[PDB]
Amino acid sequence: DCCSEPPCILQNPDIC
Repeated sequence: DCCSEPPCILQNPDIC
């Protein structure tokens, strides 16, 4: 998921 996936956390903190 976003919060367990470094690129997502950094690009889209909202999605996290």
